[PDB]
Amino acid sequence: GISRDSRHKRSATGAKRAQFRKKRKFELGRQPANTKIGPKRIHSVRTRGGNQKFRALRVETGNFSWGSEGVSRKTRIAGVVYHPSNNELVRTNTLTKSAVVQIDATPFRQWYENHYGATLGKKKGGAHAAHAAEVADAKRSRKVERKLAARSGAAAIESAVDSQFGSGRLYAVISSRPGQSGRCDGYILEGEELAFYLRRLTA
Amino acid sequence: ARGPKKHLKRLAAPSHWMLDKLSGTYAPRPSAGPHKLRESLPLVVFLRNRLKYALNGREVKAIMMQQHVQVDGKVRTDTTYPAGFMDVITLEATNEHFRLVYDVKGKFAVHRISAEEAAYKLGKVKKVQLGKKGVPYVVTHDGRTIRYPDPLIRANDTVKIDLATGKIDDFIKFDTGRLVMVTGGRNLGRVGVIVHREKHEGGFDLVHIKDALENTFVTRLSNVFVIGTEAGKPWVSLPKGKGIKLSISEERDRRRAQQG
Amino acid sequence: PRAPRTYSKTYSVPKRPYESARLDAELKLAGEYGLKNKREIYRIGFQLSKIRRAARDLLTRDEKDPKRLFEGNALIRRLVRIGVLSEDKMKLDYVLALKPEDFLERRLQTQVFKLGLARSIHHARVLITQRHIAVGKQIVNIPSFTVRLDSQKHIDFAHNSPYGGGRAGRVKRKNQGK
RNA sequence: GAUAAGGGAAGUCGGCAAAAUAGAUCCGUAACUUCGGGAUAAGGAUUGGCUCUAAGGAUCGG
RNA sequence: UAUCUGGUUGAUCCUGCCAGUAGUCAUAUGCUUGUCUCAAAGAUUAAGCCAUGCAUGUCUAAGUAUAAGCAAUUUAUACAGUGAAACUGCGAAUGGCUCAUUAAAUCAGUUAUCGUUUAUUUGAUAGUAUACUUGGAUAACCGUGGUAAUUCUAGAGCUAAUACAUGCUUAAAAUCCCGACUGUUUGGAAGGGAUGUAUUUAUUAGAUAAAAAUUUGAUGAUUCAUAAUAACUUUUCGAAUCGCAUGGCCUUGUGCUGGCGAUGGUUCAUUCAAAUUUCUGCCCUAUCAACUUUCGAUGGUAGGAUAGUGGCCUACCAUGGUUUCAACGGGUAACGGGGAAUAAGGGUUCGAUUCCGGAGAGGGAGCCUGAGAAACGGCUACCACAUCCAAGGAAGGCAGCAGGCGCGCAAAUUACCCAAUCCCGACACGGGGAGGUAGUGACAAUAAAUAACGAUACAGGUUGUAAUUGGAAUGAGUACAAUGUAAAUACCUUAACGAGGAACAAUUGGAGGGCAAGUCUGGUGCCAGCAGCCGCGGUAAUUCCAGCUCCAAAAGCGUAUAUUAAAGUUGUUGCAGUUAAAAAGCUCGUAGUUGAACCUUGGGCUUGGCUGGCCGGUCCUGGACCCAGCCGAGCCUUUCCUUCUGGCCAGGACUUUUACUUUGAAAAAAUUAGAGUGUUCAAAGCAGGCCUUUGCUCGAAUAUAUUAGCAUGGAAUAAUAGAAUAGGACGUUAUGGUUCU
RNA sequence: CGGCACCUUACGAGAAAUCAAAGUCUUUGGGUUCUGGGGGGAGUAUGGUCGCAAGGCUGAAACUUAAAGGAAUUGACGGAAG
RNA sequence: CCCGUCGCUACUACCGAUUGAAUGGCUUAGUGAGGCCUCCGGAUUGGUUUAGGGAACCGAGAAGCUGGUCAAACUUGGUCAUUUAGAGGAAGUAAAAGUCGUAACAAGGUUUCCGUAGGUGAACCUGCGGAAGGAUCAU
RNA sequence: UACAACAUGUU
Ligand SMILES: CN[C@@H]1[C@@H](O)[C@@H](O[C@@H]2[C@@H](O)[C@H](O[C@H]3O[C@H]([C@@H](C)O)[C@@H](O)[C@H](O)[C@H]3N)[C@@H](N)C[C@H]2N)OC[C@]1(C)O
Ligand SMILES: CN[C@@H]1[C@@H](O)[C@@H](O[C@@H]2[C@@H](O)[C@H](O[C@H]3O[C@H]([C@@H](C)O)[C@@H](O)[C@H](O)[C@H]3N)[C@@H](N)C[C@H]2N)OC[C@]1(C)O
Repeated sequence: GISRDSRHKRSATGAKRAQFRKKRKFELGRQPANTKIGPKRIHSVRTRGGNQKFRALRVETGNFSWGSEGVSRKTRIAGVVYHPSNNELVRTNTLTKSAVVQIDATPFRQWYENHYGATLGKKKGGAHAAHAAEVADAKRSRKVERKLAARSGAAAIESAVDSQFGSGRLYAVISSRPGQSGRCDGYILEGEELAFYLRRLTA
Repeated sequence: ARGPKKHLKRLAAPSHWMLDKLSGTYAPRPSAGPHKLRESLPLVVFLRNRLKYALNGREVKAIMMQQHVQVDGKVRTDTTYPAGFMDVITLEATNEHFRLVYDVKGKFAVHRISAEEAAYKLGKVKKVQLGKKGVPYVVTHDGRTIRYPDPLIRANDTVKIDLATGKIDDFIKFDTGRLVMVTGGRNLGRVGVIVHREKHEGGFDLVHIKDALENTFVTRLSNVFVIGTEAGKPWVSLPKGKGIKLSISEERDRRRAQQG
Repeated sequence: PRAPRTYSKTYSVPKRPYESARLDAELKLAGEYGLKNKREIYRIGFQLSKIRRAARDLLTRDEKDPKRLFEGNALIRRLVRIGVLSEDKMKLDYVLALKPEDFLERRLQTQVFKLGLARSIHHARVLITQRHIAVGKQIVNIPSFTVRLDSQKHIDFAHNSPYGGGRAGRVKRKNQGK
């Protein structure tokens, strides 16, 4: 099958090598997973040493990290917007490592609203401002008011991340290897990395 | 080729086993265990070729199936168990105890020891690091791991292991002036004292040693084994010869002194 | 398979097959010592050549060289214990003067006809072959058996031979019937 | 003026007549040679529709 | 043993080859063949083809027994012993065979994994936030059967688990999050969630420049070990298992407790291993000079894939990579090495093959299972071979052992056995053409018979020499016997036999020279034949064919081919080139090789070790000092030696690169050399030897390895760089300006 | 000082003829390029390459054979001299 | 002493129409078995369990199907290496006494030889320019 | 002026 040997290559001088043995099992390769966004479908592969890999064929959700806040939530992948290796992966919505995705911002919104007692998005929408104003003042005890007050100051986030929350979709990058671990995890894009990928996306 | 080897050709056997050339095609392949295949001494060899108790391998299996043989205080039923350096061999039915210690000749000599000394063993510390739950441990040269060792125990130190409990009694620091024994190379088996340790980062550490007769000989740090605190005071019983090298003329003279 | 067992050749034929002088010398040696063929002279020539080579190689070295002090004295010990050298020539210089007759004189056959056990050296070899000779209490039937200096005084007949305290051979036991 | 199973020049003085090939892009191309050629040698692959993307410019303004 | 002899001429001195001579773990062949020991053996050509039989199986008290199996009536009406079948587990990836492919590949010596997987062994290692113990299949078994045929199997009926699939039995507190209420200047709380280990991701620990305006592991080195926070997961596993004994506590309940083991299972370590990997090192060829990059070639970024690194693959990008210091291509009647023969030295040649590494199982390719295979005494397909058939179909892989055909100059029995060596299994028990034993066996090697001694007549010049006169000696052979062995056979011991032509009869090549040994006899007559070479043979042949005699080696001798020495006829050591073979017609010229001289030399003092001598001290031993000599060490001479801090080791900051030479670590056995040792000697083997048994005892040395690599002193020899448009060196305690840590 | 040469001797060389280099080479080593390895087949065949051609350069093997050859000596011979 | 052509015989190799033949390797293109991954599919089957009779509802899962991937094998064309048949032609070598002449060795009776160009049964002759290895070291 | 050649093999 697929082989990872280097003996089938030409020499560094350009010489053609002669075959030295038949293909070995300890030098095999396998087909790519080509993970798509869809209802979960994970297959198991028995590997060298009797070990076991998981090939993500389709995945709906992933574990995503907010690095500057130190909290990670299980949210929903909305799609792929950018892939450095190949734009065809974007076009077909193929999840690999380093792909830039949009995830649902809902769980992170709940965490931030519960934690700092504020709102994200800056969208004074018709029904949006109703929610924003209600979140501003809720039914809430006094020691919790004080803990939130102490938590303010470290409550504003950077503008570029904040402006995204009005859509419910945050930009993110996959960090796991879905074809290997069977999971599609990542972190929220922030800082100059976010600025770089926004510059690429606007083209 | 497709998997592990299970036979051992007789000419491929280690040269310290003193195997004859013509007894057969094969030699006992030592099992996996606490010592390296090349630096071990399988029990069948020890009880057949050395002690001469058994006449053949089938008698070695007849002996060992009846719980007679013990290594480090534990009964072994493996005819090819990889007994190695410092290992204590005990024969209860004959009430007889042995320790595998190199002689100056480079062989595992047959060394009878007392029952009181047949209750511990020395061990060279190979590494120390923390395990699961933050617990530190050291590894000896026989694949023994001991949890919660003394905070001062480092690599190349020697610990005194209590065989009944597997716990560390006391340890010897590696430094200048220590009584050591060479466990590899040309100077296998010779006992000396540390004179100067020479360091080479990324490469190999050399250790200058000196015998009781003042001859200095250098050896790789990997082949050193700390066996005593100072000159003349080891923590184990020495083979008949005290680990001292004689020239060929000297051994000829001593042979003709005790046989003529 | 089992390890191979060593084997070597113990002689070498001459480079020139037809030098008449040395042919006469070999014939004289065989006739004097009652040998069977020329190969028996070739074997002692082989042994003598290698001994002289060893002595020469050691004598390239200083009197203080340890390798000389060990191997040369071992060689001297072996030569003086087999009867080739006496108790006054232990210096490796007299090792170079040894001749084939020195080894021929120390054979079983030569010493058997020298002691008096047989009349002719041929009769000595003939007695040795028929197991009438015992060194110590061990019967030796090898005429090239080299006797050592501490073995010369124990050569005599075998207890079971008709020459040293035995019964009669088949010839006499058939000829005593009448 | 067309088509024809299986065969494929057995027809005939003779492949006469007919069939087969054919545009363009890419690949590949022998003997021989007056070195100019032979050469489209021989011989292979590709080609629609639709929806896109990229490259190749002109004139103004420091 | 650092060696030569014959052949060109009428004769000579050369060049030069032919021939002679010796060796071959070197093949074949011819003749001959008594004994003991040892021992190669279908590699060469055909990795050609194979009838037949065998070569891989395996159960302990401790996984599953209602055999309609045998035995017990005994500790037992749930089983209990022995024991087929079958389910489960493990092994079948070791071994053995062969050398086809293979030329930076294999391999060798050295490296690396801070780049990974690892059954098993050996150590450690888990109290985690219906339970006096859950299910329902299925095999074996009974019965109905189909096909010509296979180790084919189908309906149907039962029934087990350490098979399959589920599932609780648990400590003590403490920590983090949300937080109804409440006290109210920042506090108490009810009520909820999360705590082990695996998986995945993100983020935090994982420390250390000395005077005025707080503690932490390893490494040469890390994002290492480890710990923490937030979550994640088609939720990994933290024992629904087995055998022996069964004791202890009384609050006597069919209560609570608990000894030795079997088998398990997470992680780490360890061991047995794998996979990649650094440096350097291969035969012939230019009638191969450019190669690689279309379709990965060299590199970069991201991903995929893998056990893991890596163009290993994909996308995008750059235009790179090798080469006269020989790339690339071609040939190999090429698997590599340890090694072998020859051998003054230097060399030349061989190494399929007892050990190590690689590769393959007719040829390709693709896979299942499994820790481990791209396995072939496993599967799938195609090609080629080849088998059975009832014509529908089915079954294959001897480069395993033996055997056959073929091929050829060229190579053995379709034997016995697990007793030894050792391997495998659930295993003290079973299995093993692995292995051992015998058969064949002039491969090679060791020892070693085929005769010995008397007297008469002779003879000699005191026995060296003669025919015919006797008595012994014995092993070849045969065979009681024991021994040897798993059983044998053979050896060894041995009763009875076992020699005059001791017919129990030695051969193979020669007799002109090289080269040892006839001009003896008969035959033939340049014929027949011999003859390595020079030559012989034409009617007196020392050369042919024979007889006699003689020579050489002998249980062996000859022949053919390859190869080594001789060959200083491949020449670096070390050839030859005016005329014997051979200076390019002549100049230029790149690579290569090679290149003038010069830079710390002399002097003085002190002082360590060795050799011979005045002291002699002679028991080969050594003594103040002296005559000399050699090899070391320290200071001073303008004085080179890194610089600063502790104060002849232990710290920071520095360092022009090499060749060369010295010294060390390390470097499988076998083989080589070599020490010991009465295998009866020897080849060999690694044994063995003693006070005489309840034992004792020396041993299984020692050198050689080293091109390359890693450490390490020297500083001649030969290179390499420096300060010249000064952009040059030192200012340590010279001053200032900025800026960083 | 550079040249073209020559004469004598034999230091030393050589198989000798002869050589001031053909010497300083078994007492074997200043640097470097090319060529030869018994006689023939053969500078042939073949491939390549240059030339208009004639030809040049590069360049084997099978097979065959015991000498071919160099320098000198004595003799014999010469349509060689005295 | 000796040269070549010619005559008989034998052996070796070469050229050569035959778009000659065979063997081994590599390979473009076309076809393409079979695994593996993937996609559906759903013989059958147990109940995620619930149905008054079972009615909504879950888990396992064979053939087969889609798209890839490794890729045997065959057909055609190319290419490299080795071997090989052949009418005829042209050489070489070997083999007691066959033929023709006499080219060389003496000034070999025309001194010999080198290169080149013609000619001729053959050795060879002739032109041009060289050499002495000459038959002259010299007027 | 003209002058060509002398069978094979030895002792
Ligand atoms: C070896 N023994 C010698 C042997 O040499 C014999 O040889 C001559 C030989 O010289 C003669 O002479 C021959 O020598 C050479 C060369 C071969 O030597 C030949 O080429 C040539 O024909 C002839 N000159 C020749 N006719 C044969 C024997 N008669 O001369 C006599 C002899 C005693 O028989
Ligand atoms: C010296 N030149 C000669 C020329 O003279 C000729 O010579 C022949 C020679 O070949 C003949 O000889 C030849 O032929 C005979 C026989 C077959 O006839 C053979 O036995 C002999 O071995 C062979 N050499 C010989 N018998 C006469 C000479 N003139 O042969 C040609 C030639 C070679 O050019």
